[PDB]
Amino acid sequence: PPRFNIANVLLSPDGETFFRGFRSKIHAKGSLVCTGEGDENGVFVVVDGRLRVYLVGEEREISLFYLTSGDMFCMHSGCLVEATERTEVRFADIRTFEQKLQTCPSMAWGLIAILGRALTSCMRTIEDLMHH
Amino acid sequence: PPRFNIANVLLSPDGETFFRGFRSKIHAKGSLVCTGEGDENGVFVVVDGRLRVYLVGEEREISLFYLTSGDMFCMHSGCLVEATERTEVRFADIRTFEQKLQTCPSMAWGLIAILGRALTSCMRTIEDLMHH
Ligand code: HEM
Ligand code: HEM
Repeated sequence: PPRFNIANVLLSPDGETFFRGFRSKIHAKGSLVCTGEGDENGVFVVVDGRLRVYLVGEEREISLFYLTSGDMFCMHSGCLVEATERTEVRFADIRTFEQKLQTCPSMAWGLIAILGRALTSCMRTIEDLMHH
Repeated sequence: PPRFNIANVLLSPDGETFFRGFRSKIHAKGSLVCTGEGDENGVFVVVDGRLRVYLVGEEREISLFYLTSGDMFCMHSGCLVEATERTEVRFADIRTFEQKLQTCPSMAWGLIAILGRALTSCMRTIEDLMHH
């Protein structure tokens, strides 16, 4: 998918309200936003800071990609998410987020972009796990 | 991401024409739909049939997931696609797809959906490839 700048949405009259009322949470460096389990469910967006999305297995970590400011992710991918800096997120449950999306579909490309990014990573990862 | 039913859109007045003008092509069981080094850019949607998506290196094919009636995909994922049965597709180029998307945002959910499954499939592939 194309790149996506979240600001073309937030600066626009359709977008500016998108996160109104989303709760705010701060994540200490080193802290786990998500474990591959029952964190809960919900979507969040990185306000500032930086998070690492990775997998394990054989007790070994594979980095997939990083989530910096403006990036959207969820609590249910089954990936691990840990803060590498103190980072702030806005969050809401799946349902509120769905609502907002249908009222401002242009903001759906951000979701498209983050899946594209996480997809290309995994694929490149897979190529590399084979070249040995 | 949420599951997507393309009929919801195609039956909507909003989206009934979405594939107007797309061209039709028939691939016979066994034929390659995508290479890596083909360098043609485009989107297609499966009308009927079944395609397999996989990657290759070191002469080891690895299957990721499959595409069936209603699923969308592209010619630039670097992924390799072969028809496991007689499969009819509709296609156009990225530009034309974009336009149709601008005009009918609800259809982007099918993009979110296919990127979505691709993601989950590649992850287990990784989870798998490691207990190995
Ligand atoms: C329909 C299913 C699609 C899939 C599975 C997909 C997947 C991908 C992947 C894996 C890449 C990584 C490029 C690489 O391997 O080097 C990519 C790049 C790209 N794709 Fe898509 N894509 C899809 C649809 C689209 C659409 C609809 C558009 C445009 C409207 C698009 C435009 C682009 C662009 C511009 C890039 C390069 C992004 C960059 O600058 O890094 N793709 N896509
Ligand atoms: C924002 C980035 C997101 C990513 C990377 C993502 C990824 C995933 C993954 C990997 C799964 C399967 C988990 C498993 O392996 O069991 C899943 C399931 C699911 N997610 Fe998401 N998701 C995202 C956002 C969303 C959003 C915005 C919604 C809104 C409805 C949503 C709703 C669902 C639903 C309903 C399922 C299970 C239903 C099905 O079988 O497709 N997710 N998602």
